[PDB]
Amino acid sequence: AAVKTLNPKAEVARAQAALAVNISAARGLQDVLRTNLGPKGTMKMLVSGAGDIKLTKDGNVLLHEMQIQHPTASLIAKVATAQDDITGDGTTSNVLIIGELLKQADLYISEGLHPRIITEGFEAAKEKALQFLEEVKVSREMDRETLIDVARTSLRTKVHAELADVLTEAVVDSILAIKKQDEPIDLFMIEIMEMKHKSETDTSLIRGLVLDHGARHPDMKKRVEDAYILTCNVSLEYEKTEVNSGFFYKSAEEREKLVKAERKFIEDRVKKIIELKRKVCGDSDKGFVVINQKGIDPFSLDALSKEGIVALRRAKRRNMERLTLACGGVALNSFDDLSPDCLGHAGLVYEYTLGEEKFTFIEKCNNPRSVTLLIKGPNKHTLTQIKDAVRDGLRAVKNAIDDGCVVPGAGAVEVAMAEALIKHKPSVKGRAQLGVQAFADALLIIPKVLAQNSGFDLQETLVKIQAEHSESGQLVGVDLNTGEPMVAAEVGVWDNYCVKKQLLHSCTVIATNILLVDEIMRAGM
Amino acid sequence: MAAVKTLNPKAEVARAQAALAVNISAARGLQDVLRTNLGPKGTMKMLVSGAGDIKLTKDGNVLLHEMQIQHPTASLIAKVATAQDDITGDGTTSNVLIIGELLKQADLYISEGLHPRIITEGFEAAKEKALQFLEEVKVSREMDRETLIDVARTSLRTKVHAELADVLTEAVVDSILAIKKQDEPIDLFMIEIMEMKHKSETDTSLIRGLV
Amino acid sequence: MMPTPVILLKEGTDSSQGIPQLVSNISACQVIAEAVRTTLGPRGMDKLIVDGRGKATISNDGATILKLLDVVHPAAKTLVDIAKSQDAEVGDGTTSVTLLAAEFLK
Amino acid sequence: GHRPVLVLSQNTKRESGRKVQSGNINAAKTIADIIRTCLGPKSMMKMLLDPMGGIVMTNDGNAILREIQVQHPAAKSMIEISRTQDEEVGDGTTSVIILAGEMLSVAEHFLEQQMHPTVVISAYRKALDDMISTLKKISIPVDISDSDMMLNIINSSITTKAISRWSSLACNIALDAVKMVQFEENGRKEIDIKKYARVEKIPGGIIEDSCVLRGVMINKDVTHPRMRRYIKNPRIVLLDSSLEYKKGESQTDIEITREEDFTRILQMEEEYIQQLCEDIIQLKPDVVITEKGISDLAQHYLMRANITAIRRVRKTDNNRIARACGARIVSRPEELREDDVGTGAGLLEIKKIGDEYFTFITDCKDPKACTILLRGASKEILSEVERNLQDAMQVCRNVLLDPQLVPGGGASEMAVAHALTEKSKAMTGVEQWPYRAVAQALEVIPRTLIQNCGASTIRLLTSLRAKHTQENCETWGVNGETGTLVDMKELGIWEPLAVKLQTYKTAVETAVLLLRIDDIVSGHKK
Amino acid sequence: ALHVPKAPGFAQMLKEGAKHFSGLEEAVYRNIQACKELAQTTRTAYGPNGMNKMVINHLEKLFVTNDAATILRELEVQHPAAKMIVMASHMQEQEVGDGTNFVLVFAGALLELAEELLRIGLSVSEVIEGYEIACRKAHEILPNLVCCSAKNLRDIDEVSSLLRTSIMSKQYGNEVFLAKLIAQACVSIFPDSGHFNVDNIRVCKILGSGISSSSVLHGMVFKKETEGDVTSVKDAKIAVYSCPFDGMITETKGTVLIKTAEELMNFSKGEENLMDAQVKAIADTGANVVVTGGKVADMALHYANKYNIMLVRLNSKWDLRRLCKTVGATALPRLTPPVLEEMGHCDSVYLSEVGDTQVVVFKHEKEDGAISTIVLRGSTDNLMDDIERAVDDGVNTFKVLTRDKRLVPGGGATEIELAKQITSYGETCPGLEQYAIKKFAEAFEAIPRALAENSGVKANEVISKLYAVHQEGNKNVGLDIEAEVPAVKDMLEAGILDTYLGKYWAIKLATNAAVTVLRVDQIIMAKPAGGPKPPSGK
Amino acid sequence: ALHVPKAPGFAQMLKEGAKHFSGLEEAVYRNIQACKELAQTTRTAYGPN
Ligand SMILES: Nc1ncnc2c1ncn2[C@@H]1O[C@H](COP(=O)(O)OP(=O)(O)O)[C@@H](O)[C@H]1O
Ligand SMILES: Nc1ncnc2c1ncn2[C@@H]1O[C@H](COP(=O)(O)OP(=O)(O)O)[C@@H](O)[C@H]1O
Ligand SMILES: Nc1ncnc2c1ncn2[C@@H]1O[C@H](COP(=O)(O)OP(=O)(O)O)[C@@H](O)[C@H]1O
Ligand SMILES: [Mg+2]
Ligand SMILES: [Mg+2]
Ligand SMILES: [Mg+2]
Ligand SMILES: [Mg+2]
Ligand SMILES: [Mg+2]
Repeated sequence: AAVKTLNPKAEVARAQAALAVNISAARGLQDVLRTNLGPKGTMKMLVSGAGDIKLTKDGNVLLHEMQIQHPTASLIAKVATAQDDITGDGTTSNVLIIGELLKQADLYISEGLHPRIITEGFEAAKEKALQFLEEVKVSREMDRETLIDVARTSLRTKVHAELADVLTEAVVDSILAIKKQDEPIDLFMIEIMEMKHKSETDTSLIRGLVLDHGARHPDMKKRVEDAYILTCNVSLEYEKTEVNSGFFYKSAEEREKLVKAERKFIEDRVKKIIELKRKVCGDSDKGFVVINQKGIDPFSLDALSKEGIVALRRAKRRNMERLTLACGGVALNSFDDLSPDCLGHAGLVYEYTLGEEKFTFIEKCNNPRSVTLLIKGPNKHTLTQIKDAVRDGLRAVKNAIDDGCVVPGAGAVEVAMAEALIKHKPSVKGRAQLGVQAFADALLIIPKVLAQNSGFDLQETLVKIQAEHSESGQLVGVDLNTGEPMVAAEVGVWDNYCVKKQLLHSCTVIATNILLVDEIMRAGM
Repeated sequence: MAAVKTLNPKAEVARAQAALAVNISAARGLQDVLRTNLGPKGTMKMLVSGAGDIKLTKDGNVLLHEMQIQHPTASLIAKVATAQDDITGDGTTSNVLIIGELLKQADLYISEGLHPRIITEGFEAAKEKALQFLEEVKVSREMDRETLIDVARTSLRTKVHAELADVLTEAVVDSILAIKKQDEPIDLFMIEIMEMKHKSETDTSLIRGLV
Repeated sequence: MMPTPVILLKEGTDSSQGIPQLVSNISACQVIAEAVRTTLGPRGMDKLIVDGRGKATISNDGATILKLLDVVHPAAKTLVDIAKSQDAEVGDGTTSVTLLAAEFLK
Repeated sequence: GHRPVLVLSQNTKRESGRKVQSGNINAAKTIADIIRTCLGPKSMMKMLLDPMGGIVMTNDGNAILREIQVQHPAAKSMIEISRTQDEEVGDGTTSVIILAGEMLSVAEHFLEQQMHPTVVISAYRKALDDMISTLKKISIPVDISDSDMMLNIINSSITTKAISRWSSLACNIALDAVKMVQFEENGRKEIDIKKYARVEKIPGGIIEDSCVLRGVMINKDVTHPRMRRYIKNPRIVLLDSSLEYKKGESQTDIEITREEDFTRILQMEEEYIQQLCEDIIQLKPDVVITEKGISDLAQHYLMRANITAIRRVRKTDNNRIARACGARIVSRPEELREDDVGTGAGLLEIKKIGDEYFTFITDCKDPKACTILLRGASKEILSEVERNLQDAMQVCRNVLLDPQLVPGGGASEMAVAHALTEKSKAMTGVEQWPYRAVAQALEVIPRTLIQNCGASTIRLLTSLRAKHTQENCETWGVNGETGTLVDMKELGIWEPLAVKLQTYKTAVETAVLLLRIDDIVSGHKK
Repeated sequence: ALHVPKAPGFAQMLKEGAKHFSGLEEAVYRNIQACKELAQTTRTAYGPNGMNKMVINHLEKLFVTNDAATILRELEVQHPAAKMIVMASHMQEQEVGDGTNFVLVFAGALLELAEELLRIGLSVSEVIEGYEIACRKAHEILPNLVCCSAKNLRDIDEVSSLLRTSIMSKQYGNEVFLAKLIAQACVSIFPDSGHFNVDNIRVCKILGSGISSSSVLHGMVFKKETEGDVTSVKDAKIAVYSCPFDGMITETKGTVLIKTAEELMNFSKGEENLMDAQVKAIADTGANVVVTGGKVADMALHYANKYNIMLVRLNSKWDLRRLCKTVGATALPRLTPPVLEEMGHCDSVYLSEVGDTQVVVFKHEKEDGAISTIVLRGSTDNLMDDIERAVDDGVNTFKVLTRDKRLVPGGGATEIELAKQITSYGETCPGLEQYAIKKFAEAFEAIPRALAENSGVKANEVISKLYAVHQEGNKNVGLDIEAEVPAVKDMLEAGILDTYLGKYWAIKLATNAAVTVLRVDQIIMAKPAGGPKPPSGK
Repeated sequence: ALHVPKAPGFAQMLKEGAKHFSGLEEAVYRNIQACKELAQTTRTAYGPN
């Protein structure tokens, strides 16, 4: 080998060896990730080096948590990572389609066919499939029912059915709460907080915020009914001079005077807060809650607690925006000009204690544009799994809202695209018809894997579904209970249009790029 | 993990689809090696032993024996090819190619969840039908000198180049016709093959006697 | 016993269960008591214990002798603990508690 | 005792003679053979494993060459010339290596024939001069005002890459970026795509969504949530100095002996921040971008005037913004003027892509800097697309600087080879043989194109040479796809004259340099 | 023909140290076996006749106890399925405080019966569905089995009788005395407001006199000694300070600038006079006990001794807050004298020695206050730790009783009744899930079987008698540990009772853990790393 | 993504110490080079000189 001739300690795989290595890696990934597809898939349990336990079903999480050191596996992992980052779904389908595309290409490549013709056929088939996907999508006004159906089709695949049913309501309600008219949805306005005391079905939606910290002074009220919210980012603790001043005195009395006078700067701001609290509410019915992004020294805590003010310190940076949107106040970086107009309102604030941790609830807001989901469960891995599931559901609902089109699921669109590609195949000149056929067969993997995971056999279920679609023309998928063809649109099995488009584009691009690779080199040492 | 590994900790086990993958990979590797041998246009391989001996060859059996392989399925295929060479004397590369292609085609359907037993049943039925067709298609002809020369050509032209095969055809046909007795089995032990290292490769010939 | 590909407890964990464990515990308690048997009564004898550094301690008190004995047997340390308890609460009888406990177990 | 005595230090190896020349030429040949198959529109791709753990799926010759480690110094020289060709013109990296390998291959024949290398070098230099003359002769002019011709040139430059599937979009992006970057101040023409044509790769989406913005995009977000995220016609002020209260350069110590001095010092810190912010506000801007931190009090004072602020920005991004919106970076806000205020940006929008916030200053009128937003399958695909876009932009700038074009697909190689062969017939000395040898060695480009196309090399090369022996056949090459001879006047494959000249010069001078070498010495430490 | 190579694909791509288990036999059966092994390991400690276990952790710290949660915590469990079951047990401990051994035993029995169900042919999904249905049926049935209510939480006798059963399993020899102690301690706490705090009960372990000498104190005990001359106060007027008992200093930088001889000669005298004035001002409020969380200055201590002020220093801020709650004072940030509302009062504060340990006692006389302390005697540190664990269990039982005042019969009666009812329900359920429902019902037998095995009698005879008595109608009849032969008796009359919340949460958590273990089909274990713990645990 | 595995098939089944050269560049050109080197070593002793 030439590369070995220059660098003796270099590993090279040339031409057919390179193709075999790539196809083997893709096939191994495909056989591992086959069982993830569908709600009837099998949970995978993942133990890290430190012994942490991870139960999950996501394709991306699984790929990240497998102990693999393969280049093609790394490329597919990057593709799935991009898929998850943008759309949040389809990673398992991504890996399955990439592997099946590579296998179908190899079927014809082993017969002496050059991969370039296969890639050209793949390009033509991808264009035709994209046209068909544009043709087949269903434009619907996204009411609550359709969003609930989409969230179910995601969560049921990602989590237990009953927990999925709870998470559907939670996710859809949160999304509808934070969404404004014709304005892009900011998912940062939904806080996903984890508590580890109750059961997994106790996860719910709070129309407000939950903070993982509470008041640091024991005398502060644990529960205030009607509260004014003061969201601020002003330090209330002692701060050094930037110029390294230090003090000089000649007697104990002078030292006492300097000690008393050195707190005046902080005391002025505490006095401003206290004066505003006195002005806004002169009775004990109303309450005052101070949430500060900066720390508060014990002296200011005592001064505030003497005035019946609940003060939370060291809040999260994003919590400033979340409180501003939910409570309705104004986040202040200084107290130079503070007015009652900048105060938010909360209909109930209380502190909940859980072991060593301490939590604060802010609910009963007027019209909260930012809400929080309280993930509850008995185990850490349960919380992680629920967090991944709710992330997937939020992404799916946001994608469905973004474009008013939704695509029927259960593999119906895959079968329809396969038949359309087969019909279009004669229109393709040259030997690219083989590539088009390979692309169609690769697209047919989703119903195959769904039927295989559901317990039925691939051939009979696939031919039944294909015959039904051909004779009727409807979009018929896979019934995971009976195995018979079924109209996914009528039963509520929906899939994101953007997810399908990204799947087609990314899978075709990565498969074409891998097919044309004829040499793997490691000569950087 | 496996029961055998539990009983014998330092044991190697391949179960379920792993065994099929291993066997099919070995068969496909052997087939890929031996593709370039079939036909008179097949490439010629040179094999160097440990002591440094040079051996140019194109036979399937010779290549299999002098090829550095330590695989079980390869061992089974080598044994089958050895028996094929021992009895009939020809058709060793075709044996490996057909075995590998059979296994690959079977895998093509097994990967869709099909049990291998169905594929084996289909293989047996197809073998019966193919044997019937072979019985139908064979050409029963009185073996004169021309037919024997044609068969010797069809073998040696694949084994060696053109002129050498032309010489060897006459040599082997004349030798067989000389030793053959009517309505008696041919005793190939009566053709002593002697090696001399003093002339060109086309100087080999048949002597109506003994050396 | 079977290899159990993934073992339950940490490798090297040592366990003992049943009557033999209790009998071994009793024997260890007897061994501990034997170290302070002779230091009881007007005709008692002193004990000399040398630490790692080389300093020697000559004592007749049972609690001191037991403390100087770096006992690591979990059942035997109970006698040392009760000797310390008797020394703390009362101050005399540190040998008697160990002798009585060992004799009860025997 | 009595350790051995010797002249040179230990581990000081030395080789000399014909062995050294043979080794050098073999190393060059092997380097050429490493990337021989990565030439032409039908070139296969390669996968390079970065020792850091990354993967480089690339077709660019220089990208492949610079990712490998070699021990033979001749291979190091080959890598260096590949890098030189990449930096000088942008493309042609995998052609110059092949040309140099072929030239050394045909020189080895004469070095084995009792010919001193100096004669070969003289013949090579004469051949290079005549190659340059012939290339300048068969060139054709191009009017840069024609958009279609420029797009065709860029396409012909990118047909050999992985971006040829989206060639129209890639050509439009490259041409727009190069034209937008073009600038001239104080009577000095300048096309600086390295600093002002920024390529930003964001994985995901589809490659058809990639475009070139009339502005600058950065991975930034507003410091405070209440700050505006959408402004129609912003007035931009750029700063490269902190809006905080920092210590002075000279050592300074305060001595507090009075009660009210501590609070007075803190109040003066606040007042200094307020004065700085008021100096900013006096120009009435809409957004403020700083390369250094902005204090929270400064954020509040700016927000009081309804001003958006981006906290920390790299120097290069700030320079790009200044070019795009016509601003001027200033350090002391008390000296801020109306001229430094950046007007010209037509929209500032801070939208969310995936899970990250990105700031857009697009919709500028007459911007001198741009960002090329690339969206694709994954990081490696985007990296390859960026490499192809870099090649396209380099070719576009080469054409804009030099509007001369020469036929591609080996037509130029065959024409120059035929011209050199015709000229050599007048030569009578011993120098003619290496002259003709390098002349026909120049034919390695069409041979490599034919080999990669899969067609038969010998008969196609013979027919192409016979065609080039005719009179008006200087533009006859080979199809990289169909493997047939075709006139390039009708195929449309043309490459910049500067690229071809640089490739030929680099190949010939590399051959000269490697032929000037004998008596390799190694082992001495620094 | 000598070696079996790794199959192409995932097997070859796996890392050097990783492990991949997939399928029924390779993963699910192994997980079930590990969980059953852990359950059997902890099994022998169940019930009043449970046997203590000596556990030595990695730091050679010795634990002897029959508490399942403590044993699991001190055991270096490595099988991740057993880790999940242990985490379920720990969650049960945190949520309720008792029933961890019940959780472990139920999970083990459920997984064993799940394994046999898988062997006979049932799929994993059917087993999971049947277990969930049976768990729902059990939760529906459970409220009907409530026999009696707490009906009073301010009575010493009734609370002691209620808590007696919870602390019979631990320290079976002497549970009446401990029940009385914990009842008194919990009744001093739990004021008119229904809220009850577990942390308001403090446990002090002073070695020397045997656990029979323990007592409950309506106050706080600190294992230290006073820093001043005064060692006893009869009308304590404690003034609690969080700042160090010294003249406060500037936080920026202190530098005594001296420019004349007069300032140098008068600085120390002025500082002394200021300290004396501050101490006298503090003492003039009537305060006679001063508690500080910081260091005590020598001059401040001298002037406190001059004015007869008792000094106690509490380094821990938790103890300072607890003392503030106990007395009723507010931790003053500065050294200013306390106004009358924020000055705590205690009926008696004195320095005393218990055994050989010097303690400071903040003692009340009324049977009230925010915090009550249980001083524990004994002859061994391990014995006092076990008694502390028993007290913790009793306190959690009282807290549960405050949360819900419903009880179920103990001694295995509830488990037998639940098993009978669930079996009857499953006998009327057509479909494949009847096997899973029946197995879930049978899994309840592990509790009375464990009780019988630990008590030394034949489990089968006990279970047969329990079925006979429950079938004839008696629902409150359970195992009788006070017999040498298999015998049963009514548990309601005998007073053995269990909290409804404990059984409810234990059943729910055990079922959830078993189902979660069953749901796992593939395991991918990374190469173990022998790191010195993650930084999160510190 | 730091190690190139051996291709499935004959590449993996090859013995530990064996070598396999196939194709034009790996076999024919190398053999021609070796023969050229041998001829080069013997060349200088040809003829009376
Ligand atoms: N209830 C259902 N019945 C039939 N098919 C379903 C049902 N739910 C989901 N599917 C199909 O199964 C697939 C689920 O794949 P999933 O596990 O979500 O992979 P990914 O997470 O990579 O998208 C979807 O493509 C959908 O078409
Ligand atoms: N469609 C085509 N048909 C024939 N030759 C082509 C075609 N496109 C490009 N070429 C030739 O291929 C060469 C470009 O190959 P490329 O991979 O870019 O190598 P380099 O990076 O060294 O330029 C040019 O010299 C051009 O003449
Ligand atoms: N006097 C008794 N007679 C019979 N059984 C009892 C008696 N006291 C308690 N039990 C039983 O012992 C069980 C308590 O076991 P225990 O060791 O406390 O485990 P856990 O701590 O996990 O609850 C209860 O289920 C109860 O039925
Ligand atoms: Mg999904
Ligand atoms: Mg033959
Ligand atoms: Mg004595
Ligand atoms: Mg190029
Ligand atoms: Mg208990």
